[PDB]
Amino acid sequence: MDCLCIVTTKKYRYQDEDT
Amino acid sequence: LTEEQIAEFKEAFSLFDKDGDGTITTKELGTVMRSLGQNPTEAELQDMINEVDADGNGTIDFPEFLTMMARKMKDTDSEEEIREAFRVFDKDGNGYISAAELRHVMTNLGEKLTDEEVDEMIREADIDGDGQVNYEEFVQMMTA
Ligand SMILES: [Ca+2]
Ligand SMILES: [Ca+2]
Ligand SMILES: [Ca+2]
Ligand SMILES: [Ca+2]
Repeated sequence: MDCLCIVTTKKYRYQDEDT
Repeated sequence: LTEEQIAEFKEAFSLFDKDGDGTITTKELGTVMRSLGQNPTEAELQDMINEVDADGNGTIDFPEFLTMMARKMKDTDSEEEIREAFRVFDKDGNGYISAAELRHVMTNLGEKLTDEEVDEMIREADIDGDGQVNYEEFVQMMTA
């Protein structure tokens, strides 16, 4: 559960502004 | 592999595993989830592994850490998966997050984000413009 949420967290963070 | 993400997977794992074996088991995964307020049973934890594990070993290892690494990045816009992340990005269970349970989530998951850092993330998913993140907004941001 933490492995996939981590990836999603990364996808939610890495957009344009913040890394 | 991208240089920008040359050791990201390692970065995360570095905070999950503990026993130096480098594989997150049921009990190991549980703690991370528990630190967020969630307290389920073995059936709930083992079920999660099955969600990632595809080799029949019943434990997330390295291949699954590369395969699901892509899967999730493609299966983002699905249905309940959007509620899933929202469930791991909330703690009070009210329907929206701000400089609230967000900070707590990162500190217990594995992501560096100071106030001004999450502030960016606020205007990042604040479509409605109320200085907050909620279901209605996350759904759009989770794909666009
Ligand atoms: Ca381990
Ligand atoms: Ca496996
Ligand atoms: Ca909340
Ligand atoms: Ca908002």
